[PDB]
Amino acid sequence: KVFGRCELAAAMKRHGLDNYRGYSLGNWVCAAKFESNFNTQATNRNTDGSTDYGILQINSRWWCNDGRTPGSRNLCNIPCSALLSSDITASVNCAKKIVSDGNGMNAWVAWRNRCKGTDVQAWIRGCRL
Ligand SMILES: [Cl-]
Ligand code: NA
Repeated sequence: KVFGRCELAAAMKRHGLDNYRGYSLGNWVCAAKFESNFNTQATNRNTDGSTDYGILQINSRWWCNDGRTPGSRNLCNIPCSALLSSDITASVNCAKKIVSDGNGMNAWVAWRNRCKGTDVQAWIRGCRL
């Protein structure tokens, strides 16, 4: 599913991501834009052989099992394919673990390089939330 911007904002808000660990909703929408272009089916292989899955590009080295990543810890206890669903529940519940792991949203490369320090409230402009 390719979400609309405000559609995704409303879903992320429903699941409690607004100001989760202090990160306002626009941070999460910005991250999803630049990680996946709002596409739940996005997958991208990393140089280390791991793959990133879904709307928030969650990585198979630590967080989900894809059966092809040596040393996978599967800390979210899910198959990576569950992160590709049109229902974002699994991605959100895993992202809450990730953002609580110590480095905050710096875990997301696209957030660090493209959202951090910018006017992230623009990402929720116009949305009825
Ligand atoms: Cl933080
Ligand atoms: Na893993």
